[PDB]
Amino acid sequence: AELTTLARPYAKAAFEYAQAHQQLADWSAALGVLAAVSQDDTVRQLLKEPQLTSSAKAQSLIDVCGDKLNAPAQNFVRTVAENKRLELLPTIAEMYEQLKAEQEKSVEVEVTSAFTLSKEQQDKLAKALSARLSREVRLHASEDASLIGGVIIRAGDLVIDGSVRGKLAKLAEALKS
Amino acid sequence: SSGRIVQIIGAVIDVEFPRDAVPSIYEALKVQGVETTLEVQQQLGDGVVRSIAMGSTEGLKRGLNVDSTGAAISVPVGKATLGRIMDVLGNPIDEAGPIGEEERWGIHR
Amino acid sequence: SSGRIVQIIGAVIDVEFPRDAVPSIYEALKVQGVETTLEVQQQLGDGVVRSIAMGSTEGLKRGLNVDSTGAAISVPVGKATLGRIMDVLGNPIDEAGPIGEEERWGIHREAPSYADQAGGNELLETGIKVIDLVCPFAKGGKVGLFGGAGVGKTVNMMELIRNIAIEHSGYSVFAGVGERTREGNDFYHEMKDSNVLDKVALVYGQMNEPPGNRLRVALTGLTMAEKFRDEGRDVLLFIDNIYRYTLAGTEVSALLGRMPSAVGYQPTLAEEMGVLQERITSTKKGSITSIQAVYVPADDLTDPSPATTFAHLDATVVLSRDIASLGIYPAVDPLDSTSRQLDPLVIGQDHYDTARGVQYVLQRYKELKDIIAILGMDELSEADKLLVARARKIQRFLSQPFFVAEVFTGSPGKYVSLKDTIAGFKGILNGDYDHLPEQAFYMVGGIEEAVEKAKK
Amino acid sequence: EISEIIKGRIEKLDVASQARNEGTIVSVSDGIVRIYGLADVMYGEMIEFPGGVYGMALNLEQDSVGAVVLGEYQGLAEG
Ligand SMILES: Nc1ncnc2c1ncn2[C@@H]1O[C@H](COP(=O)(O)OP(=O)(O)O)[C@@H](O)[C@H]1O
Ligand SMILES: [Mg+2]
Repeated sequence: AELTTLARPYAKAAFEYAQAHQQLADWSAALGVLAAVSQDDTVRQLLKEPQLTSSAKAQSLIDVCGDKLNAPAQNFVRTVAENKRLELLPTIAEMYEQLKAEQEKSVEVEVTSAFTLSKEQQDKLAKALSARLSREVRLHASEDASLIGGVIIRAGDLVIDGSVRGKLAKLAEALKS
Repeated sequence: SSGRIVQIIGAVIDVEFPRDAVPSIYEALKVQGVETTLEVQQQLGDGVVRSIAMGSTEGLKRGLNVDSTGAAISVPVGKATLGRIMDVLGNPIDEAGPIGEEERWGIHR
Repeated sequence: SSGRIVQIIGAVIDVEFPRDAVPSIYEALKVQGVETTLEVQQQLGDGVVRSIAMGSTEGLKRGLNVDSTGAAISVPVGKATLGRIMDVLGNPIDEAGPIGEEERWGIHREAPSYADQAGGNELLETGIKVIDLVCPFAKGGKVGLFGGAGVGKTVNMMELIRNIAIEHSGYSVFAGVGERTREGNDFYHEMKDSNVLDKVALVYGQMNEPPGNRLRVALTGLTMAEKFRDEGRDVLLFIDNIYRYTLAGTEVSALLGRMPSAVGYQPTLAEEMGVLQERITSTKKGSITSIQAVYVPADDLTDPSPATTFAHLDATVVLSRDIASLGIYPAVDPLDSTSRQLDPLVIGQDHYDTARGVQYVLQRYKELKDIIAILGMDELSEADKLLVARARKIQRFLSQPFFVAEVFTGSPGKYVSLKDTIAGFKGILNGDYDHLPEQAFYMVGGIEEAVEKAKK
Repeated sequence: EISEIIKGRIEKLDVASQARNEGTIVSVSDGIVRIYGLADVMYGEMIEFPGGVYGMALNLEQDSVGAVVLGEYQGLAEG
């Protein structure tokens, strides 16, 4: 079973409560704090001890976060701890943001090129992708010298490759096959 | 101290105890308010022990209190046991009254 | 870069590496504080790889540093390996110093292609009557010796090693996979005293060894034989027990996270066997004649390992405990043993009809066993009585005293030509020896010696 | 990134440091014991329990050590 399989019930419950009560931004901050705090070298050790009870592990994590957890978020941490799932907090935060992004019709697109592209080109790629996908696009542009020229677009599981490296690979496979 | 029944599956019963009072392997346990004796078989961790009931589990429920006896199933021994019929726990199954025992010994050694 | 041991369970070890430096499948790794070698079997994800140790794991702990070597286990090959003893990793184990190697080859390779295959049918005489009659061998072909515990696999292999080296002038490669260490010492000194050692390469991974050694020793010996074949030579490749390669795989399978198959075997049983067996072949470049002993678990020929091995061989010699119990050695079963060379177009009609005649008589005698056991021989027809008498003589004439078995009894060994073998069995089938006593055929080499033994 | 006020709260937490040569029992069943924290134990090493009992280390996993008891296990307990 993948960590994503185990985190799905919890991320979905947290998302539906946050959505129904208009708290989407509060839970986004709370789950992000819990994901970061539970990954700390001292907290990671404390959560794995065999002598501590589920409620002692939950209270220790709530006391450390304090100000960042409202009554519903504190109740959620006590629920994750009772079911012995505190190791899933980083995955629960990741899956909550995916449900939020899909609800808010938003897409984060990674982009890579051989050498830098202008704002005029980024805004031309952004309107083209937003018109194709029917979503708000956030271009995380970057460079990779492994490309001989052109650009590669990664809109989640969808990939659009217009780079020269991809064309050279197609030719190598065409001649070798 | 005392424990609580957390799971019942046929003759197999799981009981949860405080971390400083977990009963030993082969220890005899008594269910509060019911004449049911449990023998501890394994320590699962998290303060939970797996045990086998020395009688019927019908009518039991999750959350009933259980008491540790401090020793294995301890039965009457000596002259008083002659001419008597007893069960596995040493109780007099014949309708002849209590056994005139002077000492009791644990069954495991 | 380098990784860190994260888990240890028997012979299997898990190591974690940086995501940009994860080692390849079959790549060799070395533990920093002990120099123990590990072979990568699979990539688990998150930079973690699972490996088998090529040595003992006692004293290893979690958190030790591990170095990736960038290549698979590589062993020395060529003329420098002749007259030397090596382990699974190609290190010398004969105290004679370092190997004067010119190059090293990785132990993992693909089998030769379909277009590289050789169509050889040239007959190889063994000098052993039962084998030359019903199981004729061929140069560049594969032979398998099947049998239970203590029935004759090593004795019959040592006798074949003695007889084939009479006509063969090239090199030999011997791979000891999971057997007795004493037998490796006896064979090394025998060849050293006989001056035969300078034409044989020896590799060992015996019963005393951990699972990783027993699992890869077969590949190390085969890698040396493939170097000589690819040089255009005709070489002999001998395997002490091919079943141990499969068994070492069974000991490790559950530790590799695989679900078990029938009778507890690894799910990969037939693939692990095919990947090794297909490399042991003759090609258009050179030839490999190969002979292998096959242990039969609890005397069961239907067991998954023996059952999966028959399809990989040209000649199958099946040994029996029932035959060995009567006193007959070699304890071969004519009705279960067979060869691809037993064809009229390969051996000629005279040999083919003699072999078919012997099998017909032995099959008919096997059908009468229950009737003879309850009512005795006297109730049989006049035709069945004559056939049973010839079957008993044929069964005894198949026996032969060996030059390696002399220590067990005292009797001198015998070498019988194919011509003498055919003449003896043809005469017994025709009835030319109906007057000689049944005990005259037991342990006598050629047919003329049965005539001299009957005079006593 | 975790905040400086939260990092200060984390430095104040009651987290017990354990020596690399010591461990705590998680479970006991049919002569097999599971132990938490023996960080420097070797495969095939002798483990010392109270009351003079010894174990042998057989399974070294990411989060726990599996050991076989070299005597009578019924006197061994969780913690
Ligand atoms: N040809 C033979 N003549 C006499 N005895 C034999 C012969 N072959 C085997 N035996 C007997 O059987 C024993 C076991 O033989 P061996 O080849 O070691 O068996 P395996 O290798 O099949 O376990 C020998 O030590 C010997 O006593
Ligand atoms: Mg032998």
